[PDB]
Amino acid sequence: DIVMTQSPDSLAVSLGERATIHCKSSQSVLYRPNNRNYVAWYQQKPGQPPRLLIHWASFRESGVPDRFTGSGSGTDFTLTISSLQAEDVAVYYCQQYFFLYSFGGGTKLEINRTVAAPSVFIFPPSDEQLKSGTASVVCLLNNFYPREAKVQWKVDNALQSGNSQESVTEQDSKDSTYSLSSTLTLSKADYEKHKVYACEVTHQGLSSPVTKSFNRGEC
Amino acid sequence: VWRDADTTLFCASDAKAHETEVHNVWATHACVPTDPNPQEIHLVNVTENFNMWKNKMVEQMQEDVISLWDESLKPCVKLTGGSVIKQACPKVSFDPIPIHYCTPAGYVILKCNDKNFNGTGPCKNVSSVQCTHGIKPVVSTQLLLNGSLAEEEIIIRSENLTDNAKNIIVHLNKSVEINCTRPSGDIRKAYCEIDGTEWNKTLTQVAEKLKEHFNKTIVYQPPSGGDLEITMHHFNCRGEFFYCNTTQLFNNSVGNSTIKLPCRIKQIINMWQGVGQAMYAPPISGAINCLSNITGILLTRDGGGNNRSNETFRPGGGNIKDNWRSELYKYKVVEIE
Amino acid sequence: EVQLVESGGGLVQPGGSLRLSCAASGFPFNRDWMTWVRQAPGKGLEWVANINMDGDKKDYVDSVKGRFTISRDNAKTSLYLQMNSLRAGDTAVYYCARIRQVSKYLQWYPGVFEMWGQGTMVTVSSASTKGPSVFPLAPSSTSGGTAALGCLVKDYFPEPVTVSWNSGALTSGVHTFPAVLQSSGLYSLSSVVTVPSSSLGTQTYICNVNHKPSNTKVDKKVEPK
Ligand SMILES: *[C@@H]1O[C@H](CO)[C@@H](O[C@@H]2O[C@H](CO)[C@@H](O[C@H]3O[C@H](CO[C@H]4O[C@H](CO[C@H]5O[C@H](CO)[C@@H](O)[C@H](O)[C@@H]5O[C@H]5O[C@H](CO)[C@@H](O)[C@H](O)[C@@H]5O)[C@@H](O)[C@H](O[C@H]5O[C@H](CO)[C@@H](O)[C@H](O)[C@@H]5O[C@H]5O[C@H](CO)[C@@H](O)[C@H](O)[C@@H]5O)[C@@H]4O)[C@@H](O)[C@H](O[C@H]4O[C@H](CO)[C@@H](O)[C@H](O)[C@@H]4O[C@H]4O[C@H](CO)[C@@H](O)[C@H](O)[C@@H]4O)[C@@H]3O)[C@H](O)[C@H]2NC(C)=O)[C@H](O)[C@H]1NC(C)=O
Ligand SMILES: *[C@@H]1O[C@H](CO)[C@@H](O[C@@H]2O[C@H](CO)[C@@H](O[C@H]3O[C@H](CO[C@H]4O[C@H](CO[C@H]5O[C@H](CO)[C@@H](O)[C@H](O)[C@@H]5O)[C@@H](O)[C@H](O[C@H]5O[C@H](CO)[C@@H](O)[C@H](O)[C@@H]5O)[C@@H]4O)[C@@H](O)[C@H](O[C@H]4O[C@H](CO)[C@@H](O)[C@H](O)[C@@H]4O[C@H]4O[C@H](CO)[C@@H](O)[C@H](O)[C@@H]4O[C@H]4O[C@H](CO)[C@@H](O)[C@H](O)[C@@H]4O)[C@@H]3O)[C@H](O)[C@H]2NC(C)=O)[C@H](O)[C@H]1NC(C)=O
Ligand SMILES: *[C@@H]1O[C@H](CO)[C@@H](O[C@@H]2O[C@H](CO)[C@@H](O[C@H]3O[C@H](CO[C@H]4O[C@H](CO)[C@@H](O)[C@H](O)[C@@H]4O)[C@@H](O)[C@H](O[C@H]4O[C@H](CO)[C@@H](O)[C@H](O)[C@@H]4O[C@H]4O[C@H](CO)[C@@H](O)[C@H](O)[C@@H]4O)[C@@H]3O)[C@H](O)[C@H]2NC(C)=O)[C@H](O)[C@H]1NC(C)=O
Ligand SMILES: *[C@@H]1O[C@H](CO)[C@@H](O[C@@H]2O[C@H](CO)[C@@H](O)[C@H](O)[C@H]2NC(C)=O)[C@H](O)[C@H]1NC(C)=O
Ligand SMILES: *[C@@H]1O[C@H](CO)[C@@H](O)[C@H](O)[C@H]1NC(C)=O
Ligand SMILES: *[C@@H]1O[C@H](CO)[C@@H](O)[C@H](O)[C@H]1NC(C)=O
Ligand SMILES: *[C@@H]1O[C@H](CO)[C@@H](O)[C@H](O)[C@H]1NC(C)=O
Ligand SMILES: *[C@@H]1O[C@H](CO)[C@@H](O)[C@H](O)[C@H]1NC(C)=O
Ligand SMILES: *[C@@H]1O[C@H](CO)[C@@H](O)[C@H](O)[C@H]1NC(C)=O
Ligand SMILES: *[C@@H]1O[C@H](CO)[C@@H](O)[C@H](O)[C@H]1NC(C)=O
Ligand SMILES: *[C@@H]1O[C@H](CO)[C@@H](O)[C@H](O)[C@H]1NC(C)=O
Repeated sequence: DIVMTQSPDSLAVSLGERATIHCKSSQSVLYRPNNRNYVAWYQQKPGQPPRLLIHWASFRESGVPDRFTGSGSGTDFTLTISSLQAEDVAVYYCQQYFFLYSFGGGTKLEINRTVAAPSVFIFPPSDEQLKSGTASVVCLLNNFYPREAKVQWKVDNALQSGNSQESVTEQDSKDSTYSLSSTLTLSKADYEKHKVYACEVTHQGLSSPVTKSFNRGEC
Repeated sequence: VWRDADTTLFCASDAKAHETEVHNVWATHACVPTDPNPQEIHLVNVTENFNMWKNKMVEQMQEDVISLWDESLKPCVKLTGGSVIKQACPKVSFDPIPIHYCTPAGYVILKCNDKNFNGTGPCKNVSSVQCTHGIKPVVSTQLLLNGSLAEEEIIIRSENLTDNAKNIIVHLNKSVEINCTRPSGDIRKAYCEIDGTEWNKTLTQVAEKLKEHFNKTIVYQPPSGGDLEITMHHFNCRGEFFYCNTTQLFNNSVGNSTIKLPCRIKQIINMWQGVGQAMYAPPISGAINCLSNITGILLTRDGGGNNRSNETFRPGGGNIKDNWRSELYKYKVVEIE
Repeated sequence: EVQLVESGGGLVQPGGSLRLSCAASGFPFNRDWMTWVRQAPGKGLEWVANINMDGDKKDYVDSVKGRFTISRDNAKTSLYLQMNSLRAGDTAVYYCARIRQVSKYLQWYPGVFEMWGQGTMVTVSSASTKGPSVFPLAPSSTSGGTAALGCLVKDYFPEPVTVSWNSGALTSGVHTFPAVLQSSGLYSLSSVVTVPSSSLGTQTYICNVNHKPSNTKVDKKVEPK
């Protein structure tokens, strides 16, 4: 079997700069009678199936922009993105089809942009959920960069801990930001008691930790 | 105990009876299905001799391929200087298929398995075989197409090396693909693409194998001027007749680049089958393409009182029997009494 | 257009069996090689199996020989993958792909994967199937002239759930967060959408949740509180 090894495993490139991804085959995938290399490159955008970019090492599929360029021969192959665009954020895979099939490990291409502060929202639990024994307070952090963010919960000034979960979106293909949701789950008993709910957000784009809140019972 | 023999052999192929292609139609009413289990007996402690240059199997294939083109690629007009036969010219589905040759009762084929068997001489590895390997009746000059490959080193085949004008058959051990195409201007304009780096490498390897025999410098040159079928790479692709200029392949200046050899599809040709000329219909529509393995080269050495240091070799086939020789070389027939 | 649609998939007990199907359309299916490729969650692509036009040529990745069977029905234009003795390592998203032939050794061989389906999620785990409970996330949520509302999809198993907004009308500012596994063993995600903070009443917003592993199609309407 032929093993493909990609390098680097991940990288972060600013907009408009060059992104270089290497691929190494365990043995030669160059068929000398036709001087063709049986290597392909695939692009997998977040939440989408893989998409064929380049076949036979250096041949672009129709529709794929010029900025993508594959090269190399034998066992050493390279995918180069000449001027990186926001829509290029994805995981790239190389593949050999000289003997059967095998894929490279993958290379995650992050995009480095200007720091952007998050816009913080907070959603109260639904009355449909309250008469069931469980309350969920959703704190939303929309379109921010970089990914590092800190969400701190406050229920009547009491700092919550160990009863909340977070979930970060993949990098947006248009503005290159992230979105984060922190869900605080409490029983029916403890929600009806307290009155003020708040999530505190500390981020690089904010010169002060932000507290967004709602009072238990507003119209 | 068995000596030599010569017999009317029979053929075998996996020819489909439903195919419109004429190599299948010919092998349907002239051959039988291939043998499933080919029994071969590696009879060791055996040493017998072969001769590809005096092999009547080559003469039988020459007949069968000629009769094939006779009922398949029927030329509109044929010339022998005297006989001017004029026929109908319909187009044809054309693609050669393997052709196995086997023996009748009493007679059988010997195969020389010495992987460096140079065409003439004794072998130790000789096995008792029943049929030959599937040979595709590809007719071509200069370049042997779609054939078998020498397993070890390049085999330089001839009848008398040190004698001048005797055709040479270079048996390559690595194929070089040639990709010929008529696009979709001029309908006759065509071209073949071939990787220069790989063709330079093998021709360099052939030059070394020619140095082992002659202690001189080996040079390649295009032929100075015979007929078009000899000076150019002449081959048949799906019925249409291609003439491809190979100056870029045999000029010692073969470069890195992908080489594009200019080709032409001619209607008036010289016949390889025998003396005379033929005429065929203008080529079909669409895109005409043939991707081929180059497994052998047909050469003719530049002679003369060569006190000169350079030994020049030029491409040239002509004798189509030599094409069937570069595949039937390892087969001699005998008779058990 | 070319369209590959995978089917089957869902929760399978460890050691259980499952059969996937791929409904193909829009191309000479009976003349093409086809293949299955999988991607374990968070990991990379792994080729599973492929098969030729007439079904006589099949190949399998090593970790799969003996318990998967690839097959096809050219009359139905469908690709199949019978999986037996499934284990945790088989948990992946299985893709259906169309293979494009390529010249290799002067013959026609299977080559690049030129078109891919959306994939079906196969989960091998020691749990049971549970449909989700949907809850609204009402506006008020509104920042710089932009309102954000959503639907909370809670306590379901297994993956995935697919949430849309007004059939498929809304796509700007739509963010469907990845599912997260809470301590109970069930999944839960939240989906949000950003709209101008003035359509509150002059434009109805409804979410369409779907959980194919348990035929659920809850449609909740979101409106201010
Ligand atoms: C030295 O030796 C060389 C090696 O033999 C020799 O080269 C060989 O030369 C042959 C003669 O010229 C040549 O034969 C065939 O030539 C062509 C090429 O066929 C290839 O391409 C087909 C199309 O591929 C696309 O479409 C497929 C279907 O969708 C898809 O799967 C492909 O991946 C590809 O899709 C991409 O491209 C699409 C657009 O093009 C795009 O939309 C898509 O999205 C993708 O991007 C392909 O179908 C062929 O594959 C079949 O055929 C080969 C033949 O060997 C098989 O190996 C292969 O396994 C496939 O067989 C299956 O399918 C066929 C039909 O589908 C079934 O019949 C089989 O049983 C099996 O199930 C191949 O990849 C073909 O078009 C030719 O077909 C002609 O002629 C044959 C004669 O036998 C007929 O049987 C055909 O029906 C057809 O004839 C009819 O149709 C035409 C057009 O209407 C009419 O004019 C005719 O009169 C008749 O009605 C032919 O098979 C070899 O390919 C070639 N080998 C090579 C290059 O490796 C060389 O010549 C020789 N040299 C010398 C000097 O002698
Ligand atoms: C024009 O000219 C050119 C020449 O210039 C001609 O090219 C020649 O073309 C022929 C075929 O037409 C070609 O023959 C061989 O092709 C394949 C290449 O074999 C090499 O690679 C194999 C894979 O190596 C890797 O894997 C192994 C095992 O994991 C590992 O050990 C290695 O390190 C690699 O990682 C090697 O196995 C193989 O080796 C053995 O064989 C060589 C001699 O060939 C010997 O010296 C070694 O010591 C080893 O013993 C070699 O290195 C090869 O796959 C082909 O084999 C398959 O086909 C034959 C014939 O049909 C079958 O009998 C055989 O069982 C094989 O079938 C399996 O493989 C195919 C591959 O696609 C599968 O589709 C199939 O289903 C089978 O797969 C099962 O088995 C696999 C294990 O092997 C397993 O992984 C899989 O999951 C399945 O279970 C064939 O031997 C020849 O090499 C070409 N020559 C050159 C110079 O390139 C061309 O034909 C000419 N054109 C015309 C028209 O004539
Ligand atoms: C032997 O030598 C000959 C001649 O040199 C060579 O023939 C060449 O074959 C290739 C195929 O490999 C062919 O390449 C293109 O053919 C089409 C030409 O496209 C032109 O127009 C485009 C815009 O209209 C433009 O972008 C192109 O740059 C070009 O100017 C083109 O349609 C093909 O593209 C489709 O197919 C390839 C696969 O080969 C895909 O990679 C593409 O993405 C694209 O697929 C998409 O479109 C098709 C419909 O077109 C669709 O069905 C599919 O699903 C997908 O959506 C190729 O780019 C050359 O044109 C051709 N040259 C000549 C002169 O004939 C042989 O290939 C050589 N043989 C060997 C073995 O090497
Ligand atoms: C094909 O034949 C060539 C010889 O013509 C082989 O190449 C030789 O390999 C040996 C191994 O060390 C060298 O010493 C010779 O100098 C080589 N000769 C040339 C001309 O390069 C070759 O190995 C054979 N096989 C293949 C696959 O090419
Ligand atoms: C992005 O660029 C900044 C400088 O502009 C740098 O400090 C930061 O480390 C970069 N991020 C990554 C992930 O490389
Ligand atoms: C082939 O072998 C014979 C046997 O002696 C020899 O006479 C002849 O010179 C050899 N030819 C080549 C090219 O080696
Ligand atoms: C081959 O040619 C040489 C050179 O003239 C000659 O001496 C020899 O007799 C010829 N025949 C053989 C069998 O070598
Ligand atoms: C082949 O092309 C070369 C260069 O164009 C030319 O010198 C030569 O005469 C051509 N051959 C024939 C037979 O015309
Ligand atoms: C090709 O061969 C010529 C000699 O005929 C040589 O000068 C040239 O360097 C070779 N090309 C390469 C890339 O080595
Ligand atoms: C020799 O052929 C090569 C093609 O391989 C070509 O580039 C070069 O110009 C030719 N040189 C001469 C002197 O014909
Ligand atoms: C051929 O390529 C080699 C390196 O690939 C280069 O050094 C040489 O100059 C090239 N020759 C020609 C004639 O292009």
